[PDB]
Amino acid sequence: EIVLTQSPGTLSLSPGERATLSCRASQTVSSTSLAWYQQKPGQAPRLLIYGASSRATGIPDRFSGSGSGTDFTLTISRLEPEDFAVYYCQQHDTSLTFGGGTKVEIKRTVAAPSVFIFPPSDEQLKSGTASVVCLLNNFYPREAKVQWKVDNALQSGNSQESVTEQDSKDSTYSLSSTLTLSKADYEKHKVYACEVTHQGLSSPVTKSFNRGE
Amino acid sequence: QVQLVQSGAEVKKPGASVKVSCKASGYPFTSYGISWVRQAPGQGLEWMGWISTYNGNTNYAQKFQGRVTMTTDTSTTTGYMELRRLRSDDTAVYYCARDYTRGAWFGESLIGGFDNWGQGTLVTVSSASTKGPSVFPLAPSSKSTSGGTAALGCLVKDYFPEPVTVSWNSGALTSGVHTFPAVLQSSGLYSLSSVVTVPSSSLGTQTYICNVNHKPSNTKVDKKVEPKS
Ligand SMILES: COCCO[C@@H](C)CO[C@@H](C)CO[C@H](C)CO[C@H](C)CO[C@@H](C)CO[C@@H](C)CO[C@H](C)CO[C@H](C)COC[C@@H](C)N
Repeated sequence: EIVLTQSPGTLSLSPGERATLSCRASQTVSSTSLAWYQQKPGQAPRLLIYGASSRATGIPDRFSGSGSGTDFTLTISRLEPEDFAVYYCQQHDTSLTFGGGTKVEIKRTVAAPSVFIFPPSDEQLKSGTASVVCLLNNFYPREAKVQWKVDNALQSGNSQESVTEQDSKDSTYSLSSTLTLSKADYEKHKVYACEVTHQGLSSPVTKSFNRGE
Repeated sequence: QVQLVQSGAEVKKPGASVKVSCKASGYPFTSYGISWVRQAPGQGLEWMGWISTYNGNTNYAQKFQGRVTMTTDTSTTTGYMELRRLRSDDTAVYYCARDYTRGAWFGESLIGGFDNWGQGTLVTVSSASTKGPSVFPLAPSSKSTSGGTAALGCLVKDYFPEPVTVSWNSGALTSGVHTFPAVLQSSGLYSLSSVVTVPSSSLGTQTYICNVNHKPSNTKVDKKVEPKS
């Protein structure tokens, strides 16, 4: 098979700049059999470029493809707000293979997260389960670090986090890490804290609460 | 003219099968092939196979050979895709598209791609059964106060399957609300949280309540989030 590798996995550019998306192939791919696709969030993919360089019907002139052999490049001359999506390259020279995809992210000024922590409700404690939630609200870039510390002991393998999509208004991200423990294990300790490390923070922020207070 | 309407969402047990339909219209149906692509939640596109609407020849991907069977009904201009022996990692959105990469008559290589796509079919494979969500309040306090802003939310925990809709004050509080994508717990049940930032001055006077709706279990929960002491 012919493996298509797209780099980078995420491209962070501000609206208005020119975007260049690469699609390297493991073998020489015929120029007439390489296609580019766009997938907006929550929609089906849409054919952008066909035959490496020819654009499909209804595609703006800012989209253009180039390259031959193993190196191919999709170019967006001016990034529009609707142009921020994921782009896949596809070849059918030998069988058929899609690329890894390249998410074009809106590049924003660095924004520090507003860290909040929520103790497990007594309604949930009555069911023999305690869930502690650490909230990271509105931050850029997406990369962050959340560590759960229970009585200074680092927690690992017992928490799940979730990140929202890039906000359509301020182009920011939000994270929600949920530490799940049994009611018995929850009542064995006192201090519950999540340490948040981000680029917008000069030092990692720690929001804590003592159980029973 | 060209439209591709797919069948509704499916929820199947591991080991079972699922058949997805692809109703085509607006173009000579037997002149174009039909390709099928699936997309796991969060992952990229994955080609499944190609079928000629003329002779019926199929070219499946090696990953799905033996489990997938694509058929077309020329009398109804409908393409089908059956995937048997479903496993948990088969949970994905299955798309169908009008193919212009291989000739439907002679199998020649074409200068084109997948022009028109379908709306997609979400197939969820899990051994879990339908269960209503337990809504717990994320009560605010001084720990959830960054300046004058306070944060409070709801914990939609332990439910199956997707989705759930969360609104605040019957949908009147939308600005500053973040409903996070659900995480799949080890128990097979989903769980998410929906938070909202509000001024700390309004914690004592205002009333905040989340409206959690889960249609598969017919569960409607209105949990009031109050600041605890
Ligand atoms: C809007 O939807 C239209 C769907 O097509 C309808 C007309 C219904 O057609 C379906 C039933 C097609 O079912 C079988 C694939 C049709 O097979 C019959 C035997 C072929 O039809 C004959 C009457 C003519 O078919 C031409 C019109 C299309 O066939 C293409 C050209 C294949 O060409 C063969 C392989 C070689 O042609 C010889 C060439 C040198 N003249």
